[PDB]
Amino acid sequence: AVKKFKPYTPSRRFMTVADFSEITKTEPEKSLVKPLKKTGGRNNQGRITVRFRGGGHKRLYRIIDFKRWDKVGIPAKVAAIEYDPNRSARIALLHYVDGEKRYIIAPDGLQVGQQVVAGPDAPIQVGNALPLRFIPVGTVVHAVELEPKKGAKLARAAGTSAQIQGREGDYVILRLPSGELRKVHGECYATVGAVGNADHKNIVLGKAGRSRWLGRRPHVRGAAMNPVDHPHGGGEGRAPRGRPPASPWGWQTKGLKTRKRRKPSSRFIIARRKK
Amino acid sequence: MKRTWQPNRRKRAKTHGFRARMRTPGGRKVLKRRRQKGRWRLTPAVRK
RNA sequence: GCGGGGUGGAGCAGCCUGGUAGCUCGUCGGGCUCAUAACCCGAAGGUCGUCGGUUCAAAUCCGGCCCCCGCAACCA
RNA sequence: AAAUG
RNA sequence: CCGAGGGUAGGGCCCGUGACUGGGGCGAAGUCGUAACAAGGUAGCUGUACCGGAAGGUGCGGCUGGAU
RNA sequence: UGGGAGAGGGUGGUGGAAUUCCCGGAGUAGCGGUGAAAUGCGCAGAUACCGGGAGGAACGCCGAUGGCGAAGGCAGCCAC
RNA sequence: CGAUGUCGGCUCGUCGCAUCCUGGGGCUGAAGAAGGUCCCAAGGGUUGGGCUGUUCGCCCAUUAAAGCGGCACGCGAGCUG
RNA sequence: GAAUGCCGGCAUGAGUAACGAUAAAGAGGGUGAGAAUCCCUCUCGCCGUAAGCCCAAGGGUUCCUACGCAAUGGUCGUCAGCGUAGGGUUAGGCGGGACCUAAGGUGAAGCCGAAAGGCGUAGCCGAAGGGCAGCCGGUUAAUAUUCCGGCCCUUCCCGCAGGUGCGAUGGGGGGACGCUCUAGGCUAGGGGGACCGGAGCCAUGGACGAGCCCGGCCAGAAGCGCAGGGUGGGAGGUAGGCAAAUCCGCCUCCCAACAAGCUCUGCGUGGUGGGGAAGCCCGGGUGACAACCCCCCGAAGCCAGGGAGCCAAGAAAAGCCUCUAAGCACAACCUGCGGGAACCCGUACCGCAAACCGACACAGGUGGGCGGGUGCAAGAGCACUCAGGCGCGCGGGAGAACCCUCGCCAAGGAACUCUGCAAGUUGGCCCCGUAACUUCGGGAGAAGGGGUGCUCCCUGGGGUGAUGAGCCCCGGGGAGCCGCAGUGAACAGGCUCUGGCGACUGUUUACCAAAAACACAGCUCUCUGCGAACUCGUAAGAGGAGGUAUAGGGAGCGACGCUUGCCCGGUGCCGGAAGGUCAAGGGGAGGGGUGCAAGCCCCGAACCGAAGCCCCGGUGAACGGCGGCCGUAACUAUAACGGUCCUAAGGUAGCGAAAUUCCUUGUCGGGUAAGUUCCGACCUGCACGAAAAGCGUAACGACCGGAGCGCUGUCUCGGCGAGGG
RNA sequence: GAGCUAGCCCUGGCCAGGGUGAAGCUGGGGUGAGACCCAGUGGAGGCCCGAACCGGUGGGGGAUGCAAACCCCUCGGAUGA
RNA sequence: UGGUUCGUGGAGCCAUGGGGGAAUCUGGGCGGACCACCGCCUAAGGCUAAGUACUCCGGGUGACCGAUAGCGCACCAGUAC
Ligand SMILES: [Mg+2]
Ligand SMILES: [Mg+2]
Ligand SMILES: [Mg+2]
Ligand SMILES: [Mg+2]
Ligand SMILES: [Mg+2]
Ligand SMILES: [Mg+2]
Ligand SMILES: [Mg+2]
Ligand SMILES: [Mg+2]
Ligand SMILES: [Mg+2]
Ligand SMILES: [Mg+2]
Ligand SMILES: [Mg+2]
Ligand SMILES: [Mg+2]
Ligand SMILES: [Mg+2]
Ligand SMILES: [Mg+2]
Ligand SMILES: [Mg+2]
Ligand SMILES: [Mg+2]
Ligand SMILES: [Mg+2]
Ligand SMILES: [Mg+2]
Ligand SMILES: [Mg+2]
Ligand SMILES: [Mg+2]
Ligand SMILES: [Mg+2]
Ligand SMILES: [Mg+2]
Ligand SMILES: [Mg+2]
Ligand SMILES: [Mg+2]
Ligand SMILES: [Mg+2]
Ligand SMILES: [Mg+2]
Ligand SMILES: [Mg+2]
Ligand SMILES: [Mg+2]
Ligand SMILES: [Mg+2]
Ligand SMILES: [Mg+2]
Ligand SMILES: [Mg+2]
Ligand SMILES: [Mg+2]
Ligand SMILES: [Mg+2]
Ligand SMILES: [Mg+2]
Ligand SMILES: [Mg+2]
Ligand SMILES: [Mg+2]
Ligand SMILES: [Mg+2]
Ligand SMILES: [Mg+2]
Ligand SMILES: [Mg+2]
Ligand SMILES: [Mg+2]
Ligand SMILES: [Mg+2]
Ligand SMILES: [Mg+2]
Ligand SMILES: [Mg+2]
Ligand SMILES: [Mg+2]
Ligand SMILES: [Mg+2]
Ligand SMILES: [Mg+2]
Ligand SMILES: [Mg+2]
Ligand SMILES: [Mg+2]
Ligand SMILES: [Mg+2]
Ligand SMILES: [Mg+2]
Ligand SMILES: [Mg+2]
Ligand SMILES: [Mg+2]
Ligand SMILES: [Mg+2]
Ligand SMILES: [Mg+2]
Ligand SMILES: [Mg+2]
Ligand SMILES: [Mg+2]
Ligand SMILES: [Mg+2]
Ligand SMILES: [Mg+2]
Ligand SMILES: [Mg+2]
Ligand SMILES: [Mg+2]
Ligand SMILES: [Mg+2]
Ligand SMILES: [Mg+2]
Ligand SMILES: [Mg+2]
Ligand SMILES: [Mg+2]
Ligand SMILES: [Mg+2]
Ligand SMILES: [Mg+2]
Ligand SMILES: [Mg+2]
Ligand SMILES: [Mg+2]
Ligand SMILES: [Mg+2]
Ligand SMILES: [Mg+2]
Ligand SMILES: [Mg+2]
Ligand SMILES: [Mg+2]
Ligand SMILES: [Mg+2]
Ligand SMILES: [Mg+2]
Ligand SMILES: [Mg+2]
Ligand SMILES: [Mg+2]
Ligand SMILES: [Mg+2]
Ligand SMILES: [Mg+2]
Ligand SMILES: [Mg+2]
Ligand SMILES: [Mg+2]
Ligand SMILES: [Mg+2]
Ligand SMILES: [Mg+2]
Ligand SMILES: [Mg+2]
Ligand SMILES: [Mg+2]
Ligand SMILES: [Mg+2]
Ligand SMILES: [Mg+2]
Ligand SMILES: [Mg+2]
Ligand SMILES: [Mg+2]
Ligand SMILES: [Mg+2]
Ligand SMILES: [Mg+2]
Ligand SMILES: [Mg+2]
Ligand SMILES: [Mg+2]
Ligand SMILES: [Mg+2]
Ligand SMILES: [Mg+2]
Ligand SMILES: [Mg+2]
Ligand SMILES: [Mg+2]
Ligand SMILES: [Mg+2]
Ligand SMILES: [Mg+2]
Ligand SMILES: [Mg+2]
Ligand SMILES: [Mg+2]
Ligand SMILES: [Mg+2]
Ligand SMILES: [Mg+2]
Ligand SMILES: [Mg+2]
Ligand SMILES: [Mg+2]
Ligand SMILES: [Mg+2]
Ligand SMILES: [Mg+2]
Ligand SMILES: [Mg+2]
Ligand SMILES: [Mg+2]
Ligand SMILES: [Mg+2]
Ligand SMILES: [Mg+2]
Ligand SMILES: [Mg+2]
Ligand SMILES: [Mg+2]
Ligand SMILES: [Mg+2]
Ligand SMILES: [Mg+2]
Ligand SMILES: [Mg+2]
Ligand SMILES: [Mg+2]
Ligand SMILES: [Mg+2]
Ligand SMILES: [Mg+2]
Ligand SMILES: [Mg+2]
Ligand SMILES: [Mg+2]
Ligand SMILES: [Mg+2]
Ligand SMILES: [Mg+2]
Ligand SMILES: [Mg+2]
Ligand SMILES: [Mg+2]
Ligand SMILES: [Mg+2]
Ligand SMILES: [Mg+2]
Ligand SMILES: [Mg+2]
Ligand SMILES: [Mg+2]
Ligand SMILES: [Mg+2]
Ligand SMILES: [Mg+2]
Ligand SMILES: [Mg+2]
Ligand SMILES: [Mg+2]
Ligand SMILES: [Mg+2]
Ligand SMILES: [Mg+2]
Ligand SMILES: [Mg+2]
Ligand SMILES: [Mg+2]
Ligand SMILES: [Mg+2]
Ligand SMILES: [Mg+2]
Ligand SMILES: [Mg+2]
Ligand SMILES: [Mg+2]
Ligand SMILES: [Mg+2]
Ligand SMILES: [Mg+2]
Ligand SMILES: [Mg+2]
Ligand SMILES: [Mg+2]
Ligand SMILES: [Mg+2]
Ligand SMILES: [Mg+2]
Ligand SMILES: [Mg+2]
Ligand SMILES: [Mg+2]
Ligand SMILES: [Mg+2]
Ligand SMILES: [Mg+2]
Ligand SMILES: [Mg+2]
Ligand SMILES: [Mg+2]
Ligand SMILES: [Mg+2]
Ligand SMILES: [Mg+2]
Ligand SMILES: [Mg+2]
Ligand SMILES: [Mg+2]
Ligand SMILES: [Mg+2]
Ligand SMILES: [Mg+2]
Ligand SMILES: [Mg+2]
Ligand SMILES: [Mg+2]
Ligand SMILES: [Mg+2]
Ligand SMILES: [Mg+2]
Ligand SMILES: [Mg+2]
Ligand SMILES: [Mg+2]
Ligand SMILES: [Mg+2]
Ligand SMILES: [Mg+2]
Ligand SMILES: [Mg+2]
Ligand SMILES: [Mg+2]
Ligand SMILES: [Mg+2]
Ligand SMILES: [Mg+2]
Ligand SMILES: [Mg+2]
Ligand SMILES: [Mg+2]
Ligand SMILES: [Mg+2]
Ligand SMILES: [Mg+2]
Ligand SMILES: [Mg+2]
Ligand SMILES: [Mg+2]
Ligand SMILES: [Mg+2]
Ligand SMILES: [Mg+2]
Ligand SMILES: [Mg+2]
Ligand SMILES: [Mg+2]
Ligand SMILES: [Mg+2]
Ligand SMILES: [Mg+2]
Ligand SMILES: [Mg+2]
Ligand SMILES: [Mg+2]
Ligand SMILES: [Mg+2]
Ligand SMILES: [Mg+2]
Ligand SMILES: [Mg+2]
Ligand SMILES: [Mg+2]
Ligand SMILES: [Mg+2]
Ligand SMILES: [Mg+2]
Ligand SMILES: [Mg+2]
Ligand SMILES: [Mg+2]
Repeated sequence: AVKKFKPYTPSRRFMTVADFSEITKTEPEKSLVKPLKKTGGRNNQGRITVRFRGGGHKRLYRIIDFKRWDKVGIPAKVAAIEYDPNRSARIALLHYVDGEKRYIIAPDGLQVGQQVVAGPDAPIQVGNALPLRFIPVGTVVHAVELEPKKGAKLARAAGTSAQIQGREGDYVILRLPSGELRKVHGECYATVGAVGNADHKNIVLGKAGRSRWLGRRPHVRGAAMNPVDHPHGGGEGRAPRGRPPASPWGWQTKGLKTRKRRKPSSRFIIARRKK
Repeated sequence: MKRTWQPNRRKRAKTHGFRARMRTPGGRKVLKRRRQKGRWRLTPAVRK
């Protein structure tokens, strides 16, 4: 549901922005926010560990409840849907009958003013969270705990989702957004449905400005450097690579598998990612 | 043209100051070297 | 200046490791067809650019000359 | 399999 | 004041013209293929699409103006 | 007004046969293909045969010279 | 080589003669006009433009003629770059 | 005697360059041994979004007074930021601290490291952020919101009265926030006034005037008034805010909802307290019992935490309020009054500069506030000018060449030249009018014209007010006057046609290149399933990310349009429980040393033995590569066809003497009087070619070429004039 | 040694004036209902002209300079990377 | 692996990160692979003066210098700058 702009400035020709339709509240909840310290890609040492980051617009971090097994069997009314600059997903404010208020990621189709609840006996209804072993096979799901009681780690980005393909032993088998098939323990909680704001990938930035507003500093090619700086550097005039395309550090960047082999999670992965 | 020296009394004291020298084995050695030579001021002065 | 090449009519093997020149097309003769090509059966034709040398013996190994491509000609 | 006059 | 007209500037249509180029028309016996009329020897044609020295071949779908 | 038929259309849901791929069992000298071969495949264990799984596409018989729509077109099954 | 600034142009000249003009001649297949070739002769003169960084050259319009060369491929403690 | 030797000293250049902006000087009168340079006065010039005034940073006595000139000052010097001596900086309310936190720093706990040390939650430090109580006037040679005068205000201690469940480092609220535009109502400030106050003045032809000139305010407690901000009230239930809890949150009922009320500011008024000129007279005194009013313009500031809109989604803690817990309710808190208390450091002066950063009294650099009046459309622009501040610390003469900077030119108008380099032309507002092409916005201020001053008459509308006048802001029509010229001076685009490149605004070699290079959205590959991959670090630990495949790292290409063909033989990567190879180790056939011997010690085959390599496959938007010779058409010329050797496979589309073409100024056409450049074609591409992308593309460009018009001292071709040398 | 320079983090400040006129909203037309068309309000933008402020395109001067990178004319961005 | 003259050398001895892991005298280590003989010494706990090293400090003495030497400083020096 993306909006465009007439090309009255050359950078405005192709720009696109989200409709912001489902957003019902212009400001967050004071009690649930805290300061997001901008790292600038630099660590405690001061060194840059990730290049070309920083300079983005100032943001206030919004605390999210990635553990709904916290408050089992206590329902809540969907209070509002807000905009979070800290992730690709919209979020929804919850007013529990318990009085406590919490944010969760806003799944697709979640309409304001409805009941949501978490528990092994919670109904199969968009927004409700259950352990995996108690969710019907095949249903879409998201906000999946990778391991029990360690916080939802999977399917949090805008429009993402995870499917249930079967059960084996205590574990259940999922199809993650990447296509990978992995045994996940049944006691891992997960929120049913698909993440909202699915049109996020159709956003056309438009100009270099929006790269900076988000905190993405200009990224400079390797071939545009000198020998000391990058392997591709140097050369009289323009020049092709002349070696297997390599990261600034030497390891190749064309189909080099990086995952550690003897990783114990290998036992629990069924299918490497597709495509 | 803007030249290399733009004095700041807070900076000169936090950088070359006496309490700064004591905090590193290098700076401690800095003081020991200057006392053995017998300099009249171990630290740059600043009025604060 | 440096490298490769020249052999039936055309395009290439043989030259490295001397003694014996071969592959495809083509040409010629005869077959099938009404006739041509295609196709089948036969056949002829090369003294290896040239000259000199070595050797019992040179397409072949070594020299000089002609021609044929190809590479180089940078710092000023 | 299989062209042309 | 108007005003033939003259000058300046930018537009519109038409005619002629032009290195080069595109196909097209015709022009007794040039070259290379044989796609169509027999089931033309892969049924023909068509719209569309990609490819091929050339006619044309193939894919999807449609027609019978297709024979047995 | 009361009734009848029908692949007429749109959405959602759903069934089995079959093809390929993966996992398991069993098993061995070829499979596949054509006018006849060859490329491909196969002891690194294929074809053929059993069990399990994933995924897409199309709906056998019924079915027709049949029906519906203005036309192009429309065919598993349930519902709105 | 503890430095002799390197093309071309502008500016400013000056010299040499194997002379392009102008002057004085011999021969001529010199009728005249006009040329050809050679001899003497350097006093003075020797245009403007197009293109190219160009020297050179080509071309336009003239001309009495549009000469060749030396002076660190004259001349950067004079310039351009 | 040499080492472009070391140290020191004195020459040479040379009385030559220079005396640090071309904003400018003259005269008179003082003092003194001495004066263009010090002081006083008059005359003249200069800045005036400053070259004026107030802060902050930095500097450290340079401020003021007296006495002095050897040196310092680019000359002189009586002068001075210099020398000597004395004097000078006053705070509960301004700033900082005894309050709070942010990045960050430190760091009980805890983790890590040969040592030194490195991390790390709470805590603590850390400000130009939050919070916090003072305004006006006077005075000193020098300080003042600090002393003094008037009118206000805070906290702490004690005492007293009244009120209430009091009590916190623990709970909750609040503090609490972005960018753009913006309503209303005020204030700052400014303009005018025939109204009020005023010393005077009549000039030189006129004016005794509704004339000229000066001035016509500042602060202010309670109360009042105008304008805004903020907040709903009660009852019941309660499992949440890590104890509790009436507070908060959630649910239900009742009343109120642009309101009202209650509460906080801002402005006006306000007892009362100060200020108060020109001019004249010697910083003071008068003027003066000074007056102190009316109208208009009006903020970017105040009400403020206002309102709307948008995407990139916009600090924390404390003060403050409330809630309760131990405790304690003889208390304690709150409100009010009375009486006492109120500490440390900074205050001078410079502060766009001669006192700071540049070695100098340096034409450079330095953040924040005020920054007046008129006119020009406007404005912090330009020009003139107020208050205020300077003429830049060598002058005086002469009137050559030459350089700098500026002004003018006959006729010609790019002939100059690598190139119109430079200098001209154009120039602001109004109205008419404006092409290809295009991504429909654009191109476009395209181009190119006309108007523009002043006076008289008529007339519309808005603001203020009241509806009128007055003042103010926008225009409309008619008739006329002057000059060469009407945005009359200063500030202010030359334009058009056509190519190459890069899409675009942007970025860089501070200090010779701003570009065609980088970046950029956008495309594609590839990696990573979370304690991610990658990165920094020995580690701990961080970053990634309090992110989760619509996310994150890496590589190339670089909007968008139309597209991106063939080769996997070699290299790289991905896949491949077979085989081959393979070290340690296992293994110990078989030997050896020595002992009389039990024994001790060493060597040691086959066979078992990972990754890696060979080997089988896959892979191009992975590294890379994409043929030669020969024949042939009813003229010739050329080959759509054919022949042959080779390759892993032989360059497809599109373009092409190009940012690439050696031969080259290829050939033909255009443009020109003439065109080695430019433009269009041709193609035998020495040696373009498809993501080191290929061909195009509207718009954009201080990029690089070619052309024309306009105008010119660039030139023929030079001449005069001005100023600083 | 980051008091110059480069990048980032925390916290404050600055950008006169003018011009162009996107979406949206209201109205009207239209339609079966729509899309859409027109006038008005509206005030978007790595938009335009142009001071401050940040730059350093072209030329000239300066070259033992005022200056170890300056001065004059000219020129770019100037609500955004 | 390190030390020793010992750089894998026939490489012991001393020390030791990893692994396996005894004995109490008839036990144990060394005599340069290893064996036997013959000898030496008793590991895995600790302390121990004097003889030796240096010269900020005090003194004595120089075929040591004499203000560009001699300490950088004879003097108000680790100062001015
Ligand atoms: Mg640090
Ligand atoms: Mg580096
Ligand atoms: Mg490298
Ligand atoms: Mg390279
Ligand atoms: Mg390069
Ligand atoms: Mg190259
Ligand atoms: Mg790696
Ligand atoms: Mg310095
Ligand atoms: Mg600074
Ligand atoms: Mg400071
Ligand atoms: Mg002392
Ligand atoms: Mg020969
Ligand atoms: Mg012979
Ligand atoms: Mg034929
Ligand atoms: Mg007329
Ligand atoms: Mg006319
Ligand atoms: Mg085909
Ligand atoms: Mg009916
Ligand atoms: Mg199987
Ligand atoms: Mg096979
Ligand atoms: Mg087999
Ligand atoms: Mg019908
Ligand atoms: Mg010399
Ligand atoms: Mg030289
Ligand atoms: Mg002579
Ligand atoms: Mg002669
Ligand atoms: Mg001659
Ligand atoms: Mg003559
Ligand atoms: Mg003659
Ligand atoms: Mg030439
Ligand atoms: Mg000439
Ligand atoms: Mg000459
Ligand atoms: Mg020469
Ligand atoms: Mg050059
Ligand atoms: Mg130049
Ligand atoms: Mg000597
Ligand atoms: Mg010298
Ligand atoms: Mg010398
Ligand atoms: Mg003299
Ligand atoms: Mg001289
Ligand atoms: Mg002189
Ligand atoms: Mg002089
Ligand atoms: Mg001047
Ligand atoms: Mg005087
Ligand atoms: Mg003077
Ligand atoms: Mg100070
Ligand atoms: Mg005095
Ligand atoms: Mg003096
Ligand atoms: Mg003094
Ligand atoms: Mg006070
Ligand atoms: Mg105290
Ligand atoms: Mg604190
Ligand atoms: Mg500790
Ligand atoms: Mg420590
Ligand atoms: Mg630390
Ligand atoms: Mg503050
Ligand atoms: Mg204060
Ligand atoms: Mg003062
Ligand atoms: Mg005062
Ligand atoms: Mg007082
Ligand atoms: Mg109680
Ligand atoms: Mg209480
Ligand atoms: Mg709190
Ligand atoms: Mg207002
Ligand atoms: Mg005014
Ligand atoms: Mg007034
Ligand atoms: Mg007045
Ligand atoms: Mg009066
Ligand atoms: Mg008179
Ligand atoms: Mg006056
Ligand atoms: Mg008042
Ligand atoms: Mg109110
Ligand atoms: Mg209520
Ligand atoms: Mg209650
Ligand atoms: Mg409760
Ligand atoms: Mg509780
Ligand atoms: Mg309650
Ligand atoms: Mg209450
Ligand atoms: Mg008031
Ligand atoms: Mg009086
Ligand atoms: Mg009087
Ligand atoms: Mg008003
Ligand atoms: Mg402001
Ligand atoms: Mg405000
Ligand atoms: Mg607001
Ligand atoms: Mg915090
Ligand atoms: Mg605290
Ligand atoms: Mg109690
Ligand atoms: Mg002061
Ligand atoms: Mg300045
Ligand atoms: Mg200032
Ligand atoms: Mg001064
Ligand atoms: Mg001066
Ligand atoms: Mg200065
Ligand atoms: Mg100075
Ligand atoms: Mg103003
Ligand atoms: Mg003004
Ligand atoms: Mg004005
Ligand atoms: Mg006027
Ligand atoms: Mg000005
Ligand atoms: Mg004045
Ligand atoms: Mg001043
Ligand atoms: Mg002065
Ligand atoms: Mg004149
Ligand atoms: Mg002239
Ligand atoms: Mg003229
Ligand atoms: Mg002209
Ligand atoms: Mg010329
Ligand atoms: Mg040009
Ligand atoms: Mg040039
Ligand atoms: Mg120019
Ligand atoms: Mg046109
Ligand atoms: Mg238009
Ligand atoms: Mg115009
Ligand atoms: Mg006039
Ligand atoms: Mg082109
Ligand atoms: Mg070109
Ligand atoms: Mg660009
Ligand atoms: Mg540079
Ligand atoms: Mg990108
Ligand atoms: Mg994709
Ligand atoms: Mg590491
Ligand atoms: Mg780690
Ligand atoms: Mg982490
Ligand atoms: Mg990515
Ligand atoms: Mg590129
Ligand atoms: Mg490109
Ligand atoms: Mg490709
Ligand atoms: Mg390959
Ligand atoms: Mg390969
Ligand atoms: Mg592999
Ligand atoms: Mg072994
Ligand atoms: Mg024996
Ligand atoms: Mg292996
Ligand atoms: Mg290759
Ligand atoms: Mg022929
Ligand atoms: Mg081609
Ligand atoms: Mg090629
Ligand atoms: Mg193609
Ligand atoms: Mg190119
Ligand atoms: Mg031509
Ligand atoms: Mg022509
Ligand atoms: Mg021309
Ligand atoms: Mg050129
Ligand atoms: Mg050619
Ligand atoms: Mg290329
Ligand atoms: Mg290439
Ligand atoms: Mg490529
Ligand atoms: Mg192109
Ligand atoms: Mg392109
Ligand atoms: Mg296009
Ligand atoms: Mg273009
Ligand atoms: Mg630009
Ligand atoms: Mg141009
Ligand atoms: Mg001139
Ligand atoms: Mg002159
Ligand atoms: Mg003069
Ligand atoms: Mg450090
Ligand atoms: Mg910095
Ligand atoms: Mg300002
Ligand atoms: Mg504005
Ligand atoms: Mg503006
Ligand atoms: Mg405005
Ligand atoms: Mg406007
Ligand atoms: Mg306009
Ligand atoms: Mg609106
Ligand atoms: Mg409407
Ligand atoms: Mg509109
Ligand atoms: Mg408007
Ligand atoms: Mg401009
Ligand atoms: Mg601008
Ligand atoms: Mg600056
Ligand atoms: Mg820069
Ligand atoms: Mg410049
Ligand atoms: Mg220059
Ligand atoms: Mg210089
Ligand atoms: Mg400018
Ligand atoms: Mg622009
Ligand atoms: Mg910004
Ligand atoms: Mg060793
Ligand atoms: Mg060795
Ligand atoms: Mg040895
Ligand atoms: Mg050893
Ligand atoms: Mg023992
Ligand atoms: Mg012992
Ligand atoms: Mg000694
Ligand atoms: Mg001694
Ligand atoms: Mg002596
Ligand atoms: Mg003596
Ligand atoms: Mg000495
Ligand atoms: Mg002496
Ligand atoms: Mg001496």
